[PDB]
Formats: sequence, C-alpha cells, structure tokens
Amino acid sequence: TDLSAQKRLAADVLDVGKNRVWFNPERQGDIADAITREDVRELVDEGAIQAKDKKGNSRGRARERQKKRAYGHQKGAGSRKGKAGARQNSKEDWESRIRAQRTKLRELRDEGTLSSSQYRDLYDKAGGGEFDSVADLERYIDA
Amino acid sequence: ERVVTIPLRDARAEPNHKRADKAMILIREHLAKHFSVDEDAVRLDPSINEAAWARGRANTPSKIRVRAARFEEEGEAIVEAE
Amino acid sequence: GKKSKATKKRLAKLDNQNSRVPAWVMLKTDRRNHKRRHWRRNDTDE
Amino acid sequence: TGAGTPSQGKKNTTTHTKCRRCGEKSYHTKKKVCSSCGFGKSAKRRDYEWQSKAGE
Amino acid sequence: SWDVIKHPHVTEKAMNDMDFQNKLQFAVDDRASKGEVADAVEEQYDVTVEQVNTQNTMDGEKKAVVRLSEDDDAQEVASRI
RNA sequence: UAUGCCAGCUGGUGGAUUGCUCGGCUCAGGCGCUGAUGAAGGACGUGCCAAGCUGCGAUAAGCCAUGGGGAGCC
RNA sequence: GUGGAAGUCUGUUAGAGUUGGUGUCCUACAAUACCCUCUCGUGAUCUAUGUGUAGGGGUGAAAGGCCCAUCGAGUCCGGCA
RNA sequence: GUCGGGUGAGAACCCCGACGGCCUAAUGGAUAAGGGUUCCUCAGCACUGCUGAUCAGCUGAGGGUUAGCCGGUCCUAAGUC
RNA sequence: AGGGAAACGUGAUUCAACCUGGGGCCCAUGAAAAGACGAGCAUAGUGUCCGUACCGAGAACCGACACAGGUGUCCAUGGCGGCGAAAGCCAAGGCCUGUCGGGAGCAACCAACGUUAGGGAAUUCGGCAAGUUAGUCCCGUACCUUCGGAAGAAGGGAUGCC
RNA sequence: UGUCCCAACGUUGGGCCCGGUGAACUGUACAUUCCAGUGCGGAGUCUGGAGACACCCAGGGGGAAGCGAAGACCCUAUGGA
Ligand SMILES: [Cl-]
Ligand SMILES: [Cl-]
Ligand SMILES: [Mg+2]
Ligand SMILES: [Mg+2]
Ligand SMILES: [Mg+2]
Ligand SMILES: [Mg+2]
Ligand SMILES: [Mg+2]
Ligand SMILES: [Mg+2]
Ligand SMILES: [Mg+2]
Ligand SMILES: [Mg+2]
Ligand SMILES: [Mg+2]
Ligand SMILES: [Mg+2]
Ligand SMILES: [Mg+2]
Ligand SMILES: [Mg+2]
Ligand SMILES: [Mg+2]
Ligand code: NA
Ligand code: NA
Ligand code: NA
Ligand code: NA
Ligand code: NA
Ligand code: NA
Ligand code: NA
Ligand code: NA
Ligand code: NA
Ligand code: NA
Ligand code: NA
Ligand SMILES: [Sr+2]
Ligand SMILES: [Sr+2]
Ligand SMILES: [Sr+2]
Ligand SMILES: [Sr+2]
Ligand SMILES: [Sr+2]
Ligand SMILES: [Sr+2]
Ligand SMILES: [Sr+2]
Ligand SMILES: [Sr+2]
Ligand SMILES: [Sr+2]
Ligand SMILES: [Sr+2]
Ligand SMILES: [Sr+2]
Ligand SMILES: [Sr+2]
Ligand SMILES: [Sr+2]
Ligand SMILES: [Sr+2]
Ligand SMILES: [Sr+2]
Ligand SMILES: [Sr+2]
Ligand SMILES: [Sr+2]
Ligand SMILES: [Sr+2]
Ligand SMILES: [Sr+2]
Ligand SMILES: [Sr+2]
Ligand SMILES: [Sr+2]
Ligand SMILES: [Sr+2]
Ligand SMILES: [Sr+2]
Ligand SMILES: [Sr+2]
Ligand SMILES: [Sr+2]
Ligand SMILES: [Sr+2]
Ligand SMILES: [Sr+2]
Ligand SMILES: [Sr+2]
Ligand SMILES: [Sr+2]
Repeated sequence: TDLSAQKRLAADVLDVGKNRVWFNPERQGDIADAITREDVRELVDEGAIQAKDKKGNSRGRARERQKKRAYGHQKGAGSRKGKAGARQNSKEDWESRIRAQRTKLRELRDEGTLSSSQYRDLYDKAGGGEFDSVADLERYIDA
Repeated sequence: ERVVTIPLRDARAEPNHKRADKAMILIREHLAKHFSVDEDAVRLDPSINEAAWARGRANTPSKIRVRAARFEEEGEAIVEAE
Repeated sequence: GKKSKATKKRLAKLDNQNSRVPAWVMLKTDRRNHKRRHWRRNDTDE
Repeated sequence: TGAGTPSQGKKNTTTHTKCRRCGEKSYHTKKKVCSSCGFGKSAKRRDYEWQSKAGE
Repeated sequence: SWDVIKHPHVTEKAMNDMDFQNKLQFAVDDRASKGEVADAVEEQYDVTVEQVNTQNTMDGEKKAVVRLSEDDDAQEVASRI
C-alpha cells in the first residue's frame, strides 16, 4: 500500500501540514481505497485520519526573566552585550525628557503659577538643556 | 520465557554518533545466542527500541533488562522491555 | 515564460509527435520512433 | 568568476527563435532579423556562394 | 469553410459539468469566439446558451465549456448523440 | 599437481570474406523558365486505428469530366 | 547640550569581493570547485531587465584586459587540396 | 536513522506508526526568466536512477490549464524598424 | 454572509504596511506619454481576443549529467536570545534524496579535528600554520599631527545568581 | 603557543574484509632479478659472475633515464605574427 497521495488530500481537508496528519496503522487498507476528498472526509469522521496538534514554544522561562529585569535585576555589566547608546537611544531619551519638561512648564503656565515671561525664561533654558529632569526643573523653580 | 540483562558496552566500538544503532544489533545477537535461535528470528518489541534510543543516537544505556520468550515450530523469540 | 498561441500550437505538435509507433505498424511491416524526445535530455526549437 | 561553467548559469535570455519565413530557429527576436534566411533584413532570400565549394 | 463545433469533449470532468452544472463541453475551431460558439450550439441542438468559457488546449485545439439555461437539460442533450 | 605457456577442438563474441544490389558516380541525347490570377519555400492540419515518409488542403493519402484500363481495390 | 555630516569606522544584515593556507581537489562535485582566514559593505556602491557600440573594429580607472571555455586582432564558411 | 507493520514472486532505501534526527533569508511560502507536459490518475519495471526497487522527473494509456475587474492587450523610456 | 468542535473576547504597549508633515544636500537637479479628475443619478445591454498545468533548483533553468557551480524578485515583524535581519536553541512549514549498504576497539597510512609535561620561535627564507586577545562599563591613555586625528593607543579594574 | 626540542594519546571520515554496482590512464615483444663490465659514453633483455620454487595480500614509492604534452630554453628556416 502507498498512501502518500491520501496524505496530501488529508492535509488539505484537515487544513494542516502533511507532517501533522496521522493515519491509523490498522486501517491502511481502508485509507488505500480512499480516492476522493469525500473518501478522506469520511475516514476523518471515523477517526481513522486525524491531525496531530502543533507545538507552541513555552514562554514561562521568559516571563520569569522579564519580571526580574522589570524589577531591575539581571542587567549587571556581565549581562550587557550592546553598547550603552544601543541599550538606550540618546536622541530618543532627550525627546522623552525635553517633552516632559515642556509639558510641565506648559501646565504651570495655564495654571497661573508662571507668568508668560517666567515661563519663557524657563522654556528657553530647558531647550538649552539646563534641567536634567522634571524634578530638577521643579527644584529650580522653587528658587 | 525469561528475563535477561544485556550488556551494551561493545557498542563503544562503533563511532559515537551511531551507538544506538549498534546497540539494537548487540541486543538481537545476544538473544539469538542465549535463546539458541537465528538472529533473523528474533523480534524486538518497539519498547526496546525506545529504551536504547532514549538519549538520542549517540547515548546508549550501559545495559538493559529484557524479557524474552522462545517458541513456535521454526524456533523464534519475542522480546520486550521490563 | 509566456507562450503565445502560435508557440503553444507548436509545442502541442511536438508533444503529439513524441509518441510510440503503433503496434499494428509493427505487424504490418513485420518489424522505432527516431524522433522520440525527452523534455529534459533534449531541447526543442524556438 | 570563471568564463567557463560558472558563467554559463547566467544564460537565460531568448534570442534566436523559429522564423516565420523559413522555419529555422534563427529569427533573432531582439534584432528581428533571421540569421538563416535574411527575413527582416532583405526581401530577397539570404544566400552566398561560399556556402559551397567554389567549383560546385 | 471551417465549422465552429468539431465534436463533443467527453471525459470524467466533462460529465460532472454536465450532471452538476448543466454544462456541455466541446472541441471547437480555435478561430471561433465565445459568441460564435454560443450561436453554433443553439443552432445545432436548439437550446439557450447562458455562458461560454474557452481554453486553447495543449492538444492544439480549443475547448469550450457551454452552460445551458435552466430551461434545457444537458444530460438529455448529450444523450441524443 | 595449482597460477600458467604454445597449438588445436566444440561453443561464443565480432562482422572480415565471398556472393547479391532498390543507391551512387560519370557520360550522352532531349528539354527548359516560375510569380500579385500570390510563386518557390515554410508552418499547421488532414487517415477507422496513424509516430515517420509520401500525398493532399477544412471538399485535406483526396472531388469532377473525357479517353485508357480492368476485377479487383483501400 | 542639541544636531547628525561622512567616496567615515565596526559589522559572514542583504549584497559584493578574494590576502594567506602555496590547506582540500587535481581521470574533480567542478574544463576555475570546497573549507577556514581575509576585504568592501551610503557610494567613483552593488544588482535585474531592456537598450546601444562589431573585428584592424568595439570596449578598456590600461592588465594587451574584455568582445559567449579561444584575443599581441573573435567566430563561421569560403579562397583551399 | 532504528523497531514494529503494510504491499509484493521479491523490500536497508515504496508506504503506515512509533522512537531518533536535519533545515529557519532556508532544505519553508509565492514567483520572473528559462524549460515544455516534467502536472494528475491507472497499469508497469526491459530502459533511465551512483546499490536495490513493488518507487519515480522512467515506460504504457488516459486525463488536466475555464477570467469584463490577475497579466497581456493600451502609453510612452533608452532606443529600433 | 462566511468560517469554527467550541468560545465566537476586551483593554494596552511597541508599532512593518499605508497616510501626512518638518529639516538638510547638489560645480550631481533626480522620465515621458496614454489615461484620470474637473463633470449627477436609474434601469438595461455589452465587455470579444491571447496567457493560465507544473518546476523554479544540492534532480524540471544554463553548465554534455538527476553537476557541491551559476541563476532575478518578495515573504526583513514567528518565540528565547542579544545592539542586531549576528551566533546558538525552538515553532509554523518542509525533509531523512547535499540517496549504496554490511563488518572488524576498526592495524599502517591520509583528510579534518580534540588534548598535550617542561622549555617557549630554539623551527622556518619568513611565527607559514596554529594560537594569544576578545562582548559591555568604569578609570586611564604617549610620540606625532594637515588639529580632523593618532585612540578601542597603551595600561588598570569590574562583570553571575538571589 | 606542539613551529621546534620529540613526539604521544584521542575524535570523525576513509583506508582493510563482505554484498551490489563498476570505469579510466597505459600496453613492440620478452620480462624472477642483483653486481660489474660492454655498448651511440646513463642496460631487467648484450658479456661474465652472483642470486632465483610458484602464486597471492597490504605498503611506502628506489628503478623502468615511469605516465601525461611532436621542448616552452637554444639554434636553424631566403617560416608566421
Ligand atoms: Cl500572467
Ligand atoms: Cl516636525
Ligand atoms: Mg503507483
Ligand atoms: Mg546625539
Ligand atoms: Mg548525530
Ligand atoms: Mg501524453
Ligand atoms: Mg481565457
Ligand atoms: Mg545591463
Ligand atoms: Mg543529488
Ligand atoms: Mg606543552
Ligand atoms: Mg635553523
Ligand atoms: Mg598567520
Ligand atoms: Mg617539437
Ligand atoms: Mg624565445
Ligand atoms: Mg614577421
Ligand atoms: Na529541455
Ligand atoms: Na480532436
Ligand atoms: Na527540360
Ligand atoms: Na502515419
Ligand atoms: Na556642537
Ligand atoms: Na584567498
Ligand atoms: Na580581425
Ligand atoms: Na527578537
Ligand atoms: Na537509495
Ligand atoms: Na598537535
Ligand atoms: Na617506484
Ligand atoms: Sr540539463
Ligand atoms: Sr575583477
Ligand atoms: Sr563559482
Ligand atoms: Sr540572465
Ligand atoms: Sr531591416
Ligand atoms: Sr546571394
Ligand atoms: Sr493530451
Ligand atoms: Sr564606508
Ligand atoms: Sr565593514
Ligand atoms: Sr599563493
Ligand atoms: Sr587551516
Ligand atoms: Sr585547480
Ligand atoms: Sr546605517
Ligand atoms: Sr572567451
Ligand atoms: Sr580550406
Ligand atoms: Sr526484475
Ligand atoms: Sr509526480
Ligand atoms: Sr509612531
Ligand atoms: Sr498556478
Ligand atoms: Sr522557492
Ligand atoms: Sr543552487
Ligand atoms: Sr516542525
Ligand atoms: Sr537510490
Ligand atoms: Sr581531558
Ligand atoms: Sr624566529
Ligand atoms: Sr632563527
Ligand atoms: Sr582591558
Ligand atoms: Sr645473463
Ligand atoms: Sr599505494
């Protein structure tokens, strides 16, 4: 008996890769008589032909690592492979910081805390990279 | 029918990436001899196959306990794990 | 490639010629297609 | 890269094809001229006395 | 003068088209258009042709798949030849 | 007496030799233009079964007339 | 600090190439191949297809290099015995 | 690769299952050129296949490519006639 | 509608495709034409002709071959990893045809490779071959210089896990 | 730092034996040779001695001025480019 053709039809009718279709060893004769796709669907229902399950990689070990690293662990010098600028894009970081400092200054202004002129002076200084962070900016504003 | 312990140390004579194969051969030869039957008449149950290939093709267990029965008109043996 | 209708007609003919000399011709002439071609071993024209 | 075998693998261009006028696979589909019968080049049929021995 | 219809194309696939889709298949002159195939057929077996699909075959001939109207029954038309 | 040398016998292999000739080669005489009224050439078709050759052209190994011929033919 | 230039650097990214082994092969897997090492990799870059230039003529960042395994003058047939 | 089994006159290499492996810009998917039926089915093993063969891109016989809206077809590019 | 044995979700982050802007460069300036828009709606009819299989490669192409060569495009966002389209391992998918097998602790010899005490280039034309170093962070860095560079100079320290 | 002193042990594929498949190079003849001599002065084959029972397996290549290519070097030709 040669069932490679039936294997091809079964993969199509079961909508799976040929390598995953299973043919019951005790029914080679019946499967061998299967000519049409209808013949294959029939044997599928009988359970003579089935589709093996596909694998999915476990992410459990990854998840634990993700947690440790999110908590700031497992990132010591001995675990870094890329250059510092590769681990954190500097221009990107500046965009993060400067936007946070401007949003900050914009809120203080509409809030009345700063006069357009005080705002301007702080805004221009931020753009000149005078403040390391939002807090650094606040500390400054507090004279 | 009886339980026998097959030593597979002689598989070490074959290249290491193919030890499993040689093991399966030693097993057949051991039974054929000890049960006084032709190697052609020795049937190895898949259980034995899986035992020898457990760690892949390059790692065989040093020995293996196998349960074999001898019978029929032409004289043959059937073997399996234990 | 892309075959035109004419190319196709020519390929079709070549396919037809590529057949066995009928058995009855064997008997009638009391005893070979010298133009037998293989798609791989040979090369057609055009 | 050698001019031999390695350079033969790049040959997948179609040039000479079956000619409408004479039937020979000599119609250069890029020049639109038959190298065998002259179709596309001359109304007269391509011919030369050197295609045979001089006294024949 | 060449005729349009050459002969009925009879094969397993042709029969299925005839039993399940009221379609008839013909080997026809490769110079014939879908329309010319439609007319010729209606005039040879007196039926109403609804659609015609064509294919230039690797046998050097043209094959036509002619679907008849629900008014006609392919199985019966083909059965009289 | 192994491996083996030389000669022959029986049987192979091989296709020489002899015989045979539907093919060539050369000479002699005769004859001699074809095509837009689409030639020559080619392509693709065409048979009950049909691949090749030959013939033929959708009227497709053929259709018609006259004379010849003759009980066979495809 | 920002910015992000460059015939700019690293890079078996794709892709291109080939310093050494004078390794393997050398009736080959191959009439120019295999492996490791090595070089280039935003530009005078690499690459597909189309197209043009023809033989004492092309094409050549020039080696007499290349113009279908052949070029200090291609190939084919003819001159030709 | 191995153990069982299937088919067969015949099975290391044709098929089923299990176990064991290989490939991740590819050894996976879709395609251009080019090839031209190599595609599918049945029946086969003299030929072809780095051994064998019940297999096959092999041999015999049949079958298969369906479009207003996917290409062509239309436009013009270097350029050609 | 369809599809699924079933459930037949909801929010979020990072965001290829695709959309839309801002900046910079040129002794370099990055096609053309057909067509479309501009220019409504109903209903009906017509929409012919050619291609369409398959391979697309360690056996369907070229290389005399079922040749380890050569041969364009797109899949560039599958998981862990890490800077990564890197390595290594693993899915989806494919394969056991980079197609002869059986046997000998399986000798000499050869290919490719692992490990070698002490000495450490004595070897050799020549460190050829092999090896040494190595990723990332911190400290630190000479001569010279066209002030750009030299420079990762050199040298020193650190590196896991919880 | 096995490049070396100075080599050793191990790994994988071959090698060896068995089944199947199955070429090519080369071949005036003879041929078991060795030491001297002789010879166109570089002999398995001539001369004189010596040695030599036949056949087979594996081996590394001393000889056959080994095989492969009508020497590329040099000269000659009332040769070529
Ligand atoms: Cl298309
Ligand atoms: Cl902007
Ligand atoms: Mg079959
Ligand atoms: Mg910056
Ligand atoms: Mg292995
Ligand atoms: Mg056929
Ligand atoms: Mg169509
Ligand atoms: Mg080009
Ligand atoms: Mg192969
Ligand atoms: Mg040492
Ligand atoms: Mg010395
Ligand atoms: Mg070195
Ligand atoms: Mg000479
Ligand atoms: Mg000279
Ligand atoms: Mg001269
Ligand atoms: Na071909
Ligand atoms: Na027909
Ligand atoms: Na005449
Ligand atoms: Na015929
Ligand atoms: Na600056
Ligand atoms: Na090199
Ligand atoms: Na010339
Ligand atoms: Na990733
Ligand atoms: Na095989
Ligand atoms: Na060593
Ligand atoms: Na020797
Ligand atoms: Sr070929
Ligand atoms: Sr080059
Ligand atoms: Sr190459
Ligand atoms: Sr090409
Ligand atoms: Sr012309
Ligand atoms: Sr002439
Ligand atoms: Sr056909
Ligand atoms: Sr660069
Ligand atoms: Sr680089
Ligand atoms: Sr060299
Ligand atoms: Sr090396
Ligand atoms: Sr070589
Ligand atoms: Sr870049
Ligand atoms: Sr050349
Ligand atoms: Sr001549
Ligand atoms: Sr047989
Ligand atoms: Sr097939
Ligand atoms: Sr965004
Ligand atoms: Sr398709
Ligand atoms: Sr592919
Ligand atoms: Sr390839
Ligand atoms: Sr898989
Ligand atoms: Sr095989
Ligand atoms: Sr050790
Ligand atoms: Sr030295
Ligand atoms: Sr020295
Ligand atoms: Sr350091
Ligand atoms: Sr003597
Ligand atoms: Sr030897």
